[PDB]
Amino acid sequence: SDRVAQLTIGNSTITTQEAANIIVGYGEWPSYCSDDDATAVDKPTRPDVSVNRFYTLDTKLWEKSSKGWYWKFPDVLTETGVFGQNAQFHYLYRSGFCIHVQCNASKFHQGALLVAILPEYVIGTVAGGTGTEDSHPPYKQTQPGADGFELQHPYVLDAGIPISQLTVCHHQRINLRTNNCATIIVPYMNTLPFDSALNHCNFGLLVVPISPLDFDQGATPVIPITITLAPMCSEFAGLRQAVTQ
Amino acid sequence: GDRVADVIESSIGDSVSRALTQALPAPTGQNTQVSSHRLDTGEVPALQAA
Repeated sequence: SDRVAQLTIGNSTITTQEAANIIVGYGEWPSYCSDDDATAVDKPTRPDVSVNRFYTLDTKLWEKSSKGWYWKFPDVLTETGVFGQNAQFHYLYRSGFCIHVQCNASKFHQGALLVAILPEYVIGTVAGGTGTEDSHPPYKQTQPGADGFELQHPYVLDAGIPISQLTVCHHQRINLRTNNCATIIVPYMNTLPFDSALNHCNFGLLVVPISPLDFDQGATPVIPITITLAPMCSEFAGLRQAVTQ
Repeated sequence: GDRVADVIESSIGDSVSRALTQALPAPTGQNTQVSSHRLDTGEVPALQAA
């Protein structure tokens, strides 16, 4: 009674037969903002099922020489659904998340992925290599949407911080002998009770193969990874025209 | 020795400063209450007279 899970939120439902468990981030469940903590006087709209539901972004292919990918939140859902219109039409935003990563393979494949949630994953540059240039990353690479961006130097996570110590944040491991899902439930993390979804990204989702995928030819060489994510306890406030960026 | 009524009924010599106001404690900012829609007539809190 642990390797099976049914995540039901809204009009969506994910079944799993080869789960590990559910991680709840920093031991806090997602919630709404108190009256003590709030400052804005406007009454926020709390749409409970039209945005709190599972969305499915795109697929990335785990090849042999794959290095890793990251997805910035909530940039993934600003052009997608009733969530991504309210985020455009409003100035503020506050939601938790339930991330779900799927990678199914046989009992003759092997490999491991680290699926980590790093708050405030600020991106660095190679400084031209020499270290002389104070270069900055482009908007394509800082906020890449739902198609994600691949890491060039995954040992340092493209920020100068090591992959080894990333298990101090939230994480699960997708070991193809043991599991094919990873469920992480994230609360809202910010110094502020509310912030804008289009300028500030609250956290990043790292997917890194620590162990390389291996199979003997004859098997299926195409092993996708699909990110599936639900907002939770979402709140919006400050209504004006729709702006994309 | 006051005898006429034009000096008994007088306010001359009223040294007490009559004020319309009262200073009340405001240690914190004023809190906000929950408000709803109003769709009524007679009461117009947005129309003022400067």
